Amino acid sequence: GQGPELHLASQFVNEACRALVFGGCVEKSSVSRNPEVPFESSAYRISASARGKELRLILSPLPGAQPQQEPLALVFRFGMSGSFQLVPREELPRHAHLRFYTAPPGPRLALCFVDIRRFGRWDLGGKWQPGRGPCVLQEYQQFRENVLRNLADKAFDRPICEALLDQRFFNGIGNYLRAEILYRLKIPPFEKARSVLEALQNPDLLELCHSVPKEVVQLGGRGYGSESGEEDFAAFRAWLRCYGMPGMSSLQDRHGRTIWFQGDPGPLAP
DNA sequence: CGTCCAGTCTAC
DNA sequence: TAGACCTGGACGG
Repeated sequence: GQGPELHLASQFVNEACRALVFGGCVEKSSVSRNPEVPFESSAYRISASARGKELRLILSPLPGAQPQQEPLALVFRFGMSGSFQLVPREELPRHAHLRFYTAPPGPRLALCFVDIRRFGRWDLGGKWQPGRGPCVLQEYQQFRENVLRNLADKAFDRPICEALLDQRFFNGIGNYLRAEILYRLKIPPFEKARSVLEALQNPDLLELCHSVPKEVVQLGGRGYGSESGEEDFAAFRAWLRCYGMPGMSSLQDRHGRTIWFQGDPGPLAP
């Protein structure tokens, strides 16, 4: 997922787990190359926050829970197919690679990190990935300053469409978001990044890096809504103006990722 | 049946 | 910088 999907996933965990109590161990699928979670508690709560393309889970034992255990933080990157689902304990979806089990009483649920392609990762510790820039959703002012104070960086030599995927500067921006952002300002995707960013040192490119992904969050859904997978999927596809849309052009960037756009490809075009 | 298509991470 | 990492759906023969 991108920033909006990670943010909605964090809201799903907080909303869905608000009145739940978990017990026992954290179970990893045997095929996951991610680390075992050394955590056991008779009674713990799960909460979440998102920063860009990362999600932090906090496992917080209730007072008197046994065995003795301090809160534990886990940080997730979702890759191409990461998600969280709350399911019945004996109806685990395929590719549920990490599970947290509700304690009794009541219906036995499992909170699952589900990842079909297994591009997703998690680490022990609550640390955000070093070198990842500030969250375009939740840390806009820090994000904007971090870009404008580092335009000398060789990252800004590249086409703007490629610079927008660089997570040191645009933490949370992925492939659909770069197409939607550039389309709203009609900025050619193969314009030089430094030229577009020097020009802004009237909502501009850095502001849309915040307000555009925020619209996706405000839509809700993306697999985390009150509405079915069909209704959430229709609402998202109705919101897209550029990415995959008929009448739009598409090219491969230098890493073979497809950029969608209208009109002028821009000067650094392959 | 087959090919193509949908974000990091690492070896050159 | 190219290839690796992986599964499932759309689609073509």
